[PDB]
Amino acid sequence: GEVRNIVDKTASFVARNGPEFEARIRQNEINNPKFNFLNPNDPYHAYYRHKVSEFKEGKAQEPSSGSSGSSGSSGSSGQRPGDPQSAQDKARMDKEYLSLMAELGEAPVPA
Repeated sequence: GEVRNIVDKTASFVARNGPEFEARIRQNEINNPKFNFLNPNDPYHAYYRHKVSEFKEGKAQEPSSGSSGSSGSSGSSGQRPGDPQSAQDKARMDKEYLSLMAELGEAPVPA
């Protein structure tokens, strides 16, 4: 029984590698009793979501200055289709996923 520690390390890894890293684990482990905190129904989800934000933003101070980013826009009718995940960020999240499971002490799997 170690879900609090799994949530801590998973939140650190998701905060580093983005919301697609959450989707990678959530699709692979959707019903797993250790990983169910990625579903919104769990008591652990509130701690998990807070830990991702903590890992993202930290607690370091910074002063506010200048005009707000709500002013203006990038341009009228600037819509475009989404790009595929063909970048090196895919090979990164694939290896970082192995590294998470290895640090949690979870079982390896062959290619």
